[PDB]
Amino acid sequence: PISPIETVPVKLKPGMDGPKVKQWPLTEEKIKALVEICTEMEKEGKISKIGPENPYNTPVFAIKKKDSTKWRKLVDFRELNKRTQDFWEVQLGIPHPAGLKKKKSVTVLDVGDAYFSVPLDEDFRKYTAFTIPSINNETPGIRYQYNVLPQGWKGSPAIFQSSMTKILEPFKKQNPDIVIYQYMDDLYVGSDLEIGQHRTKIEELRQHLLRWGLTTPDKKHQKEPPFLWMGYELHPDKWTVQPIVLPEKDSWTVNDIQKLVGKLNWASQIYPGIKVRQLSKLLRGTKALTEVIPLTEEAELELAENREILKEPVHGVYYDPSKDLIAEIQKQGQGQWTYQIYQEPFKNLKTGKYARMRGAHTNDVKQLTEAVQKITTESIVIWGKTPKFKLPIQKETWETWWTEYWQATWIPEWEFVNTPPLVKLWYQLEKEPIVGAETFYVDGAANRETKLGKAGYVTNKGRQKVVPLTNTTNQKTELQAIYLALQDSGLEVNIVTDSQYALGIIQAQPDKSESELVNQIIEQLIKKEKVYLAWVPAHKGIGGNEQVDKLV
Amino acid sequence: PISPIETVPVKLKPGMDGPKVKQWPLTEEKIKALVEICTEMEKEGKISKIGPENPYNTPVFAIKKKDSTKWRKLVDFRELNKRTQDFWEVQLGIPHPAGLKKKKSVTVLDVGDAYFSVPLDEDFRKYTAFTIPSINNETPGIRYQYNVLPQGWKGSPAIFQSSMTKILEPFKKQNPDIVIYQYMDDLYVGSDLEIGQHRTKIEELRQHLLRWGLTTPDKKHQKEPPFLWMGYELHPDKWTVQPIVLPEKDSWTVNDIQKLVGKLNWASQIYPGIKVRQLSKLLRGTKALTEVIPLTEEAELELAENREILKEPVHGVYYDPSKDLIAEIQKQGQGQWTYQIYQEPFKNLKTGKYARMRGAHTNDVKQLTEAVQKITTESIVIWGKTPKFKLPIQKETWETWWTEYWQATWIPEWEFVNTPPLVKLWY
Ligand SMILES: Cc1cc(C#N)cc(C)c1Oc1nc(Nc2ccc(C#N)cc2)nc(CO)c1Br
Ligand SMILES: [Mg+2]
Repeated sequence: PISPIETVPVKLKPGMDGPKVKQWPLTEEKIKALVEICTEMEKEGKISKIGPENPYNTPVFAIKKKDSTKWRKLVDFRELNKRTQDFWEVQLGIPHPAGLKKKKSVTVLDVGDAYFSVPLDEDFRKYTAFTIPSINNETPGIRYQYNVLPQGWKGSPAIFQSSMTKILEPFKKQNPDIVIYQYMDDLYVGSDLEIGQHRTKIEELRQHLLRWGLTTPDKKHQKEPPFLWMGYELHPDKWTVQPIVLPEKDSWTVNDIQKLVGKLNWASQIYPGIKVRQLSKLLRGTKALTEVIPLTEEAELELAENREILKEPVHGVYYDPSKDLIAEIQKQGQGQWTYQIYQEPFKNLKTGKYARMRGAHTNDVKQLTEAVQKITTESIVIWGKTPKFKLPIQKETWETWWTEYWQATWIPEWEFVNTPPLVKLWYQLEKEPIVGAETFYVDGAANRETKLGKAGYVTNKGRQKVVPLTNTTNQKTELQAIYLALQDSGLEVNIVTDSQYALGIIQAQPDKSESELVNQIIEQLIKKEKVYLAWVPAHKGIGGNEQVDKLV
Repeated sequence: PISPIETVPVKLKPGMDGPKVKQWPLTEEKIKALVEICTEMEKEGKISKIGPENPYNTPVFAIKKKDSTKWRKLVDFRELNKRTQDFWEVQLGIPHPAGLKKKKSVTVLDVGDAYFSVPLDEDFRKYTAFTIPSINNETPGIRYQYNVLPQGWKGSPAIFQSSMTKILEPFKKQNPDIVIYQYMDDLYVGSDLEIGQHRTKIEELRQHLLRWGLTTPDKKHQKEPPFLWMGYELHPDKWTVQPIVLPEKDSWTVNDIQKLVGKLNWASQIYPGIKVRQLSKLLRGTKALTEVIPLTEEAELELAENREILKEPVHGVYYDPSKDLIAEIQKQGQGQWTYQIYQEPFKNLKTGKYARMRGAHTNDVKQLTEAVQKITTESIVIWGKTPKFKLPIQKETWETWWTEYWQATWIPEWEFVNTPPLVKLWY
């Protein structure tokens, strides 16, 4: 029940000092209950009657939930915790199955009885002092002081997993075949022995632990081959997700809409095409938890296109450090990209998606890059290496673009994989003006308050126009201006603008943006033979806005 | 009394609590390096294992020593620095000689090895703790913390400063014209001797340090020259102004003069005395673009005129030691990059250009990691302090690959910028 483990010396924050809160309501039936657990506790050395002298108290509560055959002691260390130094956080993350090695037999041990076995820094004890109120006659209550890690204390999970790891270390050495992993109240053991030999090692480990005062159990209500790990359905040579539940309903609300998406994503680790752009878009309403939201058309279709997918159970394989890691990416459309990492072209290792939630204007190639990146990170975290990539884009494309782009990117090793769609450059602005082409001097202001604007051009030819627009902005007009010139120009044109805005947006060659206007522009750009853009300062350059502005 | 010293009491700024920076995850290759490298330090007593009561944590990587046989443990004490050395930039500042930039040649040696003799104040250690990660979170990190002034923490130099000067002094004597600047892990020696002498004077120094405890690895090669370039040899008396070139053209076209008007147009707030109007007047017309057109009244006058106030640097361009230095970098393509190191907008303390080579061998994220270590060092020399880089790269990409070509023992401060506009044209 208690081990001869060295203790992690502990301290209370800088200036502070132990807590002095109390609680004194005595229900006989419980003061007994506690003094009960307490006597069987002290007996087991886990606590100690303390003589009135400097102690600091803490709340004592008695509990019995459902199926109560016994009671349960419970102290509230909230006020103590708020006074103890911080510790080294562990378990921030969980190993992800897609990178687990195929092991044969397995066994999860129960180590909850745990923290009550590890010692408490001899000196930090005085603070743990709690007091069970005895005679209501306001008599010197039977007072104790913890000797092992208290159930709620701050430094407990920490000082525990610590002590643990230290106890496994030796056993881990003389048994390099026996892989262990601990997570809180548990201690999972996986090996390549046959269920017999395996239940041997388990016994040794079991004994080993016990010598260290850490007592473990032999049976309880659990299960076998599948394993229920945090959300993963774990099988000996395959893993996959515990059956998910996409609920259908009448009125949906944010709280629900979120809980849906979240469930949806989780499935993505392995369900090939899971899509989510639409169902998420419906949460622009960054507010109401109960504000019922209409599953407006676009969403529904998606959700269902997902129901058909979960509809057919699929699982995954493990990591073979011997074989190669690969990654393929396929574009889906609305800025969504799917991928799956594997070693063998058939069943998967893990899959994933990448959506561009970065605003308004983007590019397929770029996105492709962003995807790749996302994955390389994950791969490093999971496998600790960098998959060879398989991507729907040809060097004469990629290379050309990283050659143009003002930012610097860097894709790792990649092999082209011809399969629709296909990342490419739907157009290219000409670098030098066009000899012979009509020069359109576009422009177009807007009234910031009246919201009334104009957009027009004037060509070298002396071909003019102005088109009335309402409910628009300096930006909207400025583009509409570039959309106009484009419209009214021939298969070749030299366009001149004043907005660094309009310009930039066109230069990146956005494959798309839902901003139909930009699109309208984008498409005209594709239909043209040759285009040339030019930027010239606003309030003091050319001499063409004015003659149209004076009109506006 | 431990053979080398007795701890120098360290105290971080009040209201300041130790670092708690997360550990980037790494490659298995890299973990194993560190795992070995640390089991060594561990043995040599250099470092120990820590418990759960050490909530502190500074990052670590593994880099290629000098494109060598084995690895190097590179700690990113960037946080612990801000939290300490800033008041050890005071309580123990290491004075920066404004003439070294003048020397004809500056060699850079790595003294990072001496520190490991000096034991770190018994109480500050807890802060220099770092953690080697694990793949797929299967195992709790490994936790080591220092016991000797560690390399990288801008506090070792300050502590060791004492003992340095002493070791140096009897060479700074026989050699009173040579300047020796200590900056963290490295020594920067300057001299106006013909190289051949210099190089020798350096090794003449290298052995002086050596026969006095300190060990400098800087032995790049021997008699056999596999076209491998000798030690770090900068030449700061050539650290002059970069070229902002307008083009003298055979023929001028609406477009050419169009753009030209732009460049000049914004140089406007670098030098508030540039006039375009005389040029901007020939474009007030809505003429074709391929069309060729000539001068205006004082056009030619204004071209060669502003061509001038341009070749003559600015004003109010003095260095503010109280402020921070800032380096902006922009891709030029085909291996070329450019940079400015200002403190406030358009008052550039300096600018330059970096260029690697041609295709087959280099990628962007190498040029940038080098253009960076280049600009850092010019900066260390000139102002005795590294700048904060406004990098034109996607945060995560950089975050992923910078180590991949990083050779410097120190790490600057950086942030990313998704927009470098009209600036590329200009420079
Ligand atoms: C992640 C995990 C979960 C459970 C739990 N629960 C038990 C153990 C021991 C575990 O560790 C590992 N598991 C596996 N594969 C594994 C395969 C199938 C099944 C089943 N059924 C369980 C584990 N491989 C590695 C190697 O790296 C580790 Br480490
Ligand atoms: Mg205008």
